[PDB]
Amino acid sequence: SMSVKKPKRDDSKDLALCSMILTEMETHEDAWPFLLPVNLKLVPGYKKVIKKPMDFSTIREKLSSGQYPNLETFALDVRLVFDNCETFNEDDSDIGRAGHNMRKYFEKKWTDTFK
Repeated sequence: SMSVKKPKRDDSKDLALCSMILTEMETHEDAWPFLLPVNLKLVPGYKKVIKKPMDFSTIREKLSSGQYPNLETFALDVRLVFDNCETFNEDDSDIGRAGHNMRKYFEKKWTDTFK
């Protein structure tokens, strides 16, 4: 409350550390469905169904230009990528499997870097 704060957790390295995580997600062999925005002209249904499209290149641009206020808003966009994937793709598909694998990979790096 006013003039009453918990001890200040050091967030000075968060930007660099999210960048590192995103580099590792970019370079994963199963990243290919997530590297670029889904082409809304060429994929029937996507535009209407997926209200908030997100991909790794869009996160990278947001990160590089100070559009993440804190590390939680960064995690929310990464999770959005996988939530969108699960919304549009069957689990038993190459893309559906890729999304599950990448979400696991991310959540471990997230816990190990910050928790």
